[PDB]
Amino acid sequence: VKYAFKSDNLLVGKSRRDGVKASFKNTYSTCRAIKGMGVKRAFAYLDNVLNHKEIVPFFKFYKGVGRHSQARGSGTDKGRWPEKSVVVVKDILKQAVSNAKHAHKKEEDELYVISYCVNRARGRRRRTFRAHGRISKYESQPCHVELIVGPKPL
RNA sequence: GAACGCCCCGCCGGCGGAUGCCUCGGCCCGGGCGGCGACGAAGAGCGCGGCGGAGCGCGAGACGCGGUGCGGACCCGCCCGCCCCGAGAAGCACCGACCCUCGAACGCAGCGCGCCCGGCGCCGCCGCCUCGGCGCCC
Ligand SMILES: [Mg+2]
Ligand SMILES: [Mg+2]
Ligand SMILES: [Mg+2]
Ligand SMILES: [Mg+2]
Repeated sequence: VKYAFKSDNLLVGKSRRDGVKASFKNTYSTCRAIKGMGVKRAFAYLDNVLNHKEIVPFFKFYKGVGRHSQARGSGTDKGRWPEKSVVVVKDILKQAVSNAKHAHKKEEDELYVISYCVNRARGRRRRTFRAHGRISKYESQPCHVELIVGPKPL
């Protein structure tokens, strides 16, 4: 699809992935948790989620997400450690930093995460069997993911 | 407080397939025509292309063969082939043939078997061959 970020007087690095086989709600929260970070920080932070040293806070899709001790100062008490969404976002981040560090020779020490947009895509459609002869749906909820890197926001 | 939610002050993305325009199709009326079959029909099965599934077509001569006319440069891919005052690609019309199994379906059965060395089903009409009767007579 097309890009949702339209700025025209910044030097940016961009990458996207269309139709990602990962939960939409999990992946939205992972991208919103790294917004505004410098790209050194977000790369460490994402490796810590993999190792259960930090959490992803959940501000939008949280009914049934458990409260945990690792989320004390964030604004909420709820979070999780989505391992498959962190695998996707890390690889999309590296393309955008490569795209920027190669089009204009800017270091990772002045790059920041300044935009994101997650959108709902069209899923795989299977079926499950219910009692008394009935059939029901069993679908996936995939996503489109985009991520922009550039200079410190102000 | 922030956030969630809600409204839109506006700028962009998704999901979905409405609206508009388009149409080798339907529907209605009128005119023709009225042309199947034991010389094996209608229908069914199986098989047939250099690379070939479906549908059209064809029948072991199988994605076609011949004859008379016409036509005159191509043959959707990859190849082949044709090319010329006739040498002949596409296309068209009539005519002659080929025409596996089942089916009115015809040696019996439906996939297996015979009688006889041509062959070998039922009904009816007309003839003919060979015959029966303590029918009527001689
Ligand atoms: Mg069940
Ligand atoms: Mg049942
Ligand atoms: Mg075929
Ligand atoms: Mg027969």
